Amino acid sequence: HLADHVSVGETQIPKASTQHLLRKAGSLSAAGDTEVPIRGFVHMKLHKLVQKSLLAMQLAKRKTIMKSDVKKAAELMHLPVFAIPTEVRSQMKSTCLIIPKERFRTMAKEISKKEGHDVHIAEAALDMLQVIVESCTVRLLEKALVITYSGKRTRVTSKDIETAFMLE
Amino acid sequence: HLADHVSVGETQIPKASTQHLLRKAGSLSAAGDTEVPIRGFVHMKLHKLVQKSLLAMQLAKRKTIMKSDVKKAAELMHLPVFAIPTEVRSQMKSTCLIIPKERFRTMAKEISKKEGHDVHIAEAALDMLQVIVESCTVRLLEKALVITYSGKRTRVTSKDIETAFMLEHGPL
Amino acid sequence: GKYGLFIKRISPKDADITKESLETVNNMLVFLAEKLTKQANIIIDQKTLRHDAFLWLLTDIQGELGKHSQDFANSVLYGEKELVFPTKRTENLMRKNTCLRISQSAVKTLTAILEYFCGQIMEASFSQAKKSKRKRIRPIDIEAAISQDKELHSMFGKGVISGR
Amino acid sequence: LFIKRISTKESLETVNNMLVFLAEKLTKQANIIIDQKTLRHDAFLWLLTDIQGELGKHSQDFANSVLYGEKELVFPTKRTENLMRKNTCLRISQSAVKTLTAILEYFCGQIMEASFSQAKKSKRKRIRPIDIEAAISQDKELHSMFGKGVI
DNA sequence: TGGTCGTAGACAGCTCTAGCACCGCTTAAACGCACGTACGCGCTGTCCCCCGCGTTTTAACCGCCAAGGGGATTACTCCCTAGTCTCCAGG
DNA sequence: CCTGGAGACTAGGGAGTAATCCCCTTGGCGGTTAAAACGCGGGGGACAGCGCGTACGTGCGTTTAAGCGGTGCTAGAGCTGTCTACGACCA
Repeated sequence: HLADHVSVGETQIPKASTQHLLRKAGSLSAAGDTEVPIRGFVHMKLHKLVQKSLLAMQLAKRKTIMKSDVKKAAELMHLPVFAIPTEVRSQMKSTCLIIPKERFRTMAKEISKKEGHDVHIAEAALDMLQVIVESCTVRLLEKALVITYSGKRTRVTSKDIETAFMLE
Repeated sequence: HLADHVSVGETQIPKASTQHLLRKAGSLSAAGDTEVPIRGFVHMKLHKLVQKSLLAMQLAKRKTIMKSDVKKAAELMHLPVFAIPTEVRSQMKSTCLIIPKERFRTMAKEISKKEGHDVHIAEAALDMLQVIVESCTVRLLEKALVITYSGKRTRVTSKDIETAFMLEHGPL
Repeated sequence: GKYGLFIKRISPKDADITKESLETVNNMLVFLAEKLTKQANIIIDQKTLRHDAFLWLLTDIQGELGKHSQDFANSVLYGEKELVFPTKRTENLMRKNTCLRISQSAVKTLTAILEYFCGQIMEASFSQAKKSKRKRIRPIDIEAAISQDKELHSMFGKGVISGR
Repeated sequence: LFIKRISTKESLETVNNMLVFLAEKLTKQANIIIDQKTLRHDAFLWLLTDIQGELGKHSQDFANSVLYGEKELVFPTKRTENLMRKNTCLRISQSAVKTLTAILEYFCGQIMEASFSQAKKSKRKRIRPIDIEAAISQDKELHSMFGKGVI
């Protein structure tokens, strides 16, 4: 269960992000407890990605993550990234980042410190992490949504979300 | 959907074989129409695999497939395998395989004929084919059983396995 | 692998394209080429690659679109049609993903299939834009368009695109 | 072929196949992750430092012990050389082959003991495919590592 | 075990630029609180279609058995391609 | 005015081709048996239907923290010349 994965001490994703994500996935409205499983999921995914990123880091002995690092991390997991560094209708057209940005730099710094490598990070890697994490989470929510329809129910539930994740 | 995949005029898997497969999945009971979706699913997987194997055979300027062609196709599906040719609860220990051998050979011959290739098949290629197909079908059936339990129900219906297929793959 | 000029050249459907979209489609095509050539490497049993191998590798692709593609390949190889992408850059990216021997005919076939998929992607984008009127093809015109067609998504899908 | 010496022809074939598959996959991962022209044992060492649990810690500790010391190293270096050279057009060194031999023999030991435990749970003194199937399914981390395959 | 041979990835030194940390401001969203209700839960009372059982055709399978056919092997030829070259005309 | 690319050849090494004998498949025939298919209460899971409170959709105020730069800065990511040191290829 993802319930044990979330802990106390690290930074908190605001709930409004959760309802916005559910609206993006097409759901009607969120339940009173759905925040914890989704926050755990996003935290664990970012943990895995940043860990593989540090794996790439240790190879070149550098101390800043470049777009090459994040793209290698994405591809070794077999994810074809296409981004480049260079009431549902109310947000269907909108494709901006739905999460505040400073929160994830704070998360990245904290997880890197927890691993034990205070390392500077560039914005392009942040954008790549943004897109990959949003894609994964919207996929998972869509899976849960079709499951909860399949149960002849018009609502989402923590049981639904965790069984959807397990179904992978 | 999946039911449309089957058509009148071709051989089919025995119904009792389907029932044994569902029991091997651990399901205590099933609906009366469960045979059709799994028949379609196994036919589709066999069709794709045999087409890919035929392509591999054609590449080598060959006239009859070997285990090498099948293993190359298997690596092609990004699906590893470690095989080399060289009441209900008291049943999972059984390793004996379900679908009869000659039925599967007839299926292969028909699906090759529909491709216009009277190509001989070696038994090692068979072994690989039925083992991989039973693996995929049992995995799909287990996922279906899980999603049925999640529905706070105790049996399985055709809509259930349809949903299971919809989740695992993408559209259509 | 910067094919943007050739994209505009092979795109007669004006509708001035966002600079980002050229990079997106460039990544799209280069990923297609990489996956399909790793495919060709894993399927072959002989040291020298052959054009007919690529032909068959595209032949199994579901639908009459594969036969259209191979017809275009025959046309460009000998029938009536020419190519616009450079051969040399394609050969370089070819060598970057194999340790085998490759002839020019395979290069011609690969350039043809790149022509073909570029044509379909640009026309689908323009059709989706026309469904949404206005002009100036945007990123949104890719998603829910690749998702619009059943076969494209059924064979490409997966790949993460900007937002969703 | 030497797994029997480490310790049922079919089970030996299965263990050899799964070992060579793991070696091939790890070599592919190492080749694709590195950016410099040649690879060192440190690359595989870091590849070890991602397996959650104390088992990965023992894996890396034993790799380090083999590098500093000798342990057993009964595996043919030439066979390993053939295995990665068949699927790599890059540069290698002997430290890497020693490390990969150590890690593969460690995995062989783990799977052997898991099979023995599973067989003893079923009251059987022989090696059979159903026992290794039950063992590989039972362990969580091995199932996560080997779930992609089938046998 | 030793010769050498090579080339190449650490190493050091420079540099300039891009993250970084803080400042500050401002204002827009997160959240907490009220209210009123839609629905998932919960229960109930009938329903009909799998599910064990039983009996009763049949054709899968195995074993043999002849047979043949094309496939792994060997031997032979050749021409196609990388692969160096080269200098030179188009860009 | 460059530069990469349009020819040139050119040989070898793989690509293409022919023969062959036997192993491995392939088709067929037969015995029968294990299995596959056809009824049967029933009863138990499913479902139509009734009832609710409570979790939650929507609305309102407020802050406080997130974003937009603004700026000084530095550190540390690249760029560029050694060398010795560690594989490779040989005895």
